[PDB]
Amino acid sequence: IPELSPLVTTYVSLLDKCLEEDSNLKTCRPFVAVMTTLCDCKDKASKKFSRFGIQPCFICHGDAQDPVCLPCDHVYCLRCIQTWLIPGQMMCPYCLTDLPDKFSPTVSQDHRKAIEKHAQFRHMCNSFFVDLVSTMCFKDNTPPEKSVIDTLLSLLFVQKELLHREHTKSLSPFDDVVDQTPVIRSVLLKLLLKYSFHEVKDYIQNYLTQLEKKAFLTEDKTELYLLFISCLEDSVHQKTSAGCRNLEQVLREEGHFLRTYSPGLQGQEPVRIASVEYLQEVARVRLCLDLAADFLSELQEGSELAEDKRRFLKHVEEFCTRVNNDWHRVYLVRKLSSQRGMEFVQSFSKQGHPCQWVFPRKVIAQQKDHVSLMDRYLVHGNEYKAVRDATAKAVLECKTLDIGNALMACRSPKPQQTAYLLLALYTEVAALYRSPNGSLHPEAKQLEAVNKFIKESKILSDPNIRCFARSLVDNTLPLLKIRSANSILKGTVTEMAVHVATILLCGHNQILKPLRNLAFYPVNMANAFLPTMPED
Amino acid sequence: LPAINALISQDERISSNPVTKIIYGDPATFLPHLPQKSIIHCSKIWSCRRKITVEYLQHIVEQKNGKETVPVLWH
Ligand SMILES: [Zn+2]
Ligand SMILES: [Zn+2]
Repeated sequence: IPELSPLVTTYVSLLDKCLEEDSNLKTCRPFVAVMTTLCDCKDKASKKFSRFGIQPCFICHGDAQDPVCLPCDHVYCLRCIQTWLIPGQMMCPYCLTDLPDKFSPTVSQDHRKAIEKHAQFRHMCNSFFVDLVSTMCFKDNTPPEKSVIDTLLSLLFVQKELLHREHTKSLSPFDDVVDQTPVIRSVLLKLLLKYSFHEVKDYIQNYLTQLEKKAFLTEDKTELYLLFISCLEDSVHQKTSAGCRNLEQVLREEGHFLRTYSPGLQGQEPVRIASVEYLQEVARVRLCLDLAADFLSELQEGSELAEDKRRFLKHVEEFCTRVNNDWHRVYLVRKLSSQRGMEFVQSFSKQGHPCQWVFPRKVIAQQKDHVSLMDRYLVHGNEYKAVRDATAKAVLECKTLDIGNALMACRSPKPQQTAYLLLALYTEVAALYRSPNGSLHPEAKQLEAVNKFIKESKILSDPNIRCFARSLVDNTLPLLKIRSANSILKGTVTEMAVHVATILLCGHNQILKPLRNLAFYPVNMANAFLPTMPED
Repeated sequence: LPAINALISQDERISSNPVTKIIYGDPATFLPHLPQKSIIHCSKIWSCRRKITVEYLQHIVEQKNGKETVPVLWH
């Protein structure tokens, strides 16, 4: 927009002449000066743009779309003016002026262009304002003054004016902007938290009280608390990672903290009190539990923990058996599962491993040793489940018609139907074989049932499907014998293999033809252009 | 992913295991030795979150059309 260069060069000179005497942006005076400079620069820019400062709609407090020009030179939303001027209030709410005829005169050449220019200018101003407050106020490790922190925190509010009240702005030093939803950002919180936690407790506590008193009186404060905990834990993570420190000193620091953790669970508990000290404490214990989860994963993968990390794990176990807040144990087990998987905690849910202390008391008392694996094939949904349940029922009994009846009572024709049938067969045989109690169940006069079903049902009597079925039913298929050693990814790799084999067999698509050639005709792929390889 | 996670969590041969409840999407209120309901002790708060890694940044930059918006970070 080549229509603001002279004014902004004048403002460049103005900010230069007011910057020599205070070349320290960390205090309040230059922040206030530059805020006023940006504000009156926006005002003068709008004045030069669109005939002395076009204002937002008075009702929604935001920019007006499809502008309608009142005789008193007022810009209101077309929706707001159409839903507000229809009853017996034919008068401009701002200056109290009666509109003669109707909201008919609209301008399609002037107001919209000025509005878009104002939006662009305000976007750049706000963006580099938050850029400066992130940079100029945070050049070094020295915390800024209290006054500038107070000003930047109070800038967010749109407090009571003549008429919703008490919104929250995205660091905009201007007033012609609103969000008609109280939303709390974390950029100011994060910027405050980059400093040491000891020197910013008052500011974050004041902001918390302000948002609890005017933004989140009675609402879902759980999201707010988890957001603040995440921000605090990210801040301490950055402080630990960026700083020049080893692992043994932080290990002993965390061990001492856990040993010196006074419970204090009754202080900020009941309904409303959430001290920033308690948020720091919960973030710290969550980080400690994440470290313990990593140590347990390493112990499962490898040898002992060099007698030092074992001390940290012992302190964690003493903490868990000392405090009754099992929510921390739930967080620890969730982190362990997210790091490795469910089979990790299933192996840890055995009957005497020296890690049962990481599990609650009721989770081990009534857990049997028949804890199996789940079928990860539920991606289909509502139809693979039915056919697999019918297949399991046919496995339990000798009748084999239930699976066919369920198959013929569904949509998703022959390709995906055969995929479902073969996958259910594989899942049933794998579940029977892996479980030692029911080993070789189809061979107990039940393989004749499935064989008669294959001979009777022509929905899968394809020679390739027939050979796959006969290989899979008697466990002669060369995928089960992967002879892995980790005993964790053996089943996963085998099930990837069997699922891709079933997909290729049942995928009768042109793109799947080369994949079929690779997975079933290797002799023809002798000296062939194998994909996903580097080229010069 | 949430839909398949919820459906798999409801499978009626692993849900019998109490371990998968405190793991695969069931609030831990069913554990008797628990503190009372608290605004800070919500089930969502005590859940697990991700660890931001540059490969996740790669996913964000490729999935949000970083070819022309922010290509320098992409490279
Ligand atoms: Zn007016
Ligand atoms: Zn409006």
